[PDB]
Amino acid sequence: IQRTPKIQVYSRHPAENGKSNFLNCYVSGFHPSDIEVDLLKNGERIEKVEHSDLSFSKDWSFYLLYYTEFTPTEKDEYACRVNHVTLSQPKIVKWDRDMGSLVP
Amino acid sequence: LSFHVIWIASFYNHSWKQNLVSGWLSDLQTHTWDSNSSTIVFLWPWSRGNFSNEEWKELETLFRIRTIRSFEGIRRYAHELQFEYPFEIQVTGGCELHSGSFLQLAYQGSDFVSFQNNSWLPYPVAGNMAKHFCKVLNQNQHENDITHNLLSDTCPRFILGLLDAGKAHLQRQVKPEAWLSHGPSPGPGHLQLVCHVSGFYPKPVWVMWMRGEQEQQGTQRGDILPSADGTWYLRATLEVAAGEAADLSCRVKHSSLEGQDIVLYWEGSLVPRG
Ligand SMILES: CCCCCCCCCCCCC/C=C/[C@H](O)[C@H](COP(=O)(O)OCC[N+](C)(C)C)NC(=O)CCCCCCCCCCCCCCCCCCCCCCC
Repeated sequence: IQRTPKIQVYSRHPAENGKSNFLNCYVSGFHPSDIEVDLLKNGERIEKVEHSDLSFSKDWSFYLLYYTEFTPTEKDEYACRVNHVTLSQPKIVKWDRDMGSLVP
Repeated sequence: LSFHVIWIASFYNHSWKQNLVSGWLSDLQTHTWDSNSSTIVFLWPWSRGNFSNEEWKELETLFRIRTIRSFEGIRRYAHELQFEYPFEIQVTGGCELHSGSFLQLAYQGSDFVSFQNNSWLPYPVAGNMAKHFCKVLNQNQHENDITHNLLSDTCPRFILGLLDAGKAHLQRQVKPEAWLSHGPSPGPGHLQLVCHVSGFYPKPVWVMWMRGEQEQQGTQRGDILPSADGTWYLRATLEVAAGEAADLSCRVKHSSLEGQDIVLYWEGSLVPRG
């Protein structure tokens, strides 16, 4: 049968506005290998995204790393969007980061 | 630390397929195959070992002969084997030293057949389809003999020229970097404290939330995740009652630090102070 992907989003360095960084999305434990992965900025697809070569784990489930270099600011929200035969609809996992105290 | 080759072949329909081949040192990729131009590509300078270009030209042509022949072979007997389109065949083969060696094949993401000393054995749960596939795979003994010497002679010899050549790379120590943030899914009246640790190599690492000297056993360590530069990432999260987040710190131990642990405190805007 088929195996639905696990999706995990992380940055390479602590988030700091106006400083270059890397957004990663690690997608793993899925089968079959046909998969569609996008990195989003403000809900719009980012165009320069690299990914590692497809590989598989001991249990034969596949995994991939998608990543792009980026500079965050205080407006922008980032996410990873995946689609797979096991999914009714594309699943979206956000990059969680702190924005600081709301109250001045 | 086990060097191995992986083979991914995806049969979408009777006349459309995808093919991927790569070589690996444990977690670390070292080689790739290019379907265009049929070239073995070396991801690192030390990926070649002490081996000569005249020997790589032969490996490539053996890889290509087998890679291409494995294609139309699967395509011809796909009905006599009850293979249904679409379907994927995965193979992993390699060796481990101090001594072992392996070659395993999966169909549709499950154990199907494997290579034991001199021939292909079907996995007994895989059923009669796998028994028939071993029949085709074992039709020529000389080919099976050549598969034996690759695992028994050629593979351990390559691990020679590889681990020695790449010692400076696999024995480096890259110090980690850490930071703290609020986790997204706390229960009511509670907080989730997140300690991120990135940029470290090699892989083994230690991270715990602490109250001074006392390890907080609620610390939940996630998966170690890769980066394109070869280093690893990890999050360790702790859920706490909202006021009870005083005096908490995150502590990281890693071989590269020489005893100088990283200690970060849940403080400042995080708390937040006055
Ligand atoms: C791992 C890649 C393997 C990928 C292919 C394996 C898939 C097999 C299943 C598909 C076949 C299904 C269909 C079957 C087709 C038959 O099998 C044909 C037909 O036979 P025939 O030619 O018609 O006979 C007739 C003779 N007349 C002329 C006299 C008539 N036979 C073959 O030739 C093909 C043989 C296929 C099995 C070969 C197993 C390979 C073992 C690898 C060991 C990997 C560890 C080594 C590590 C050391 C290298 C380290 C450095 C390298 C770095 C490199 C980094 C990139």
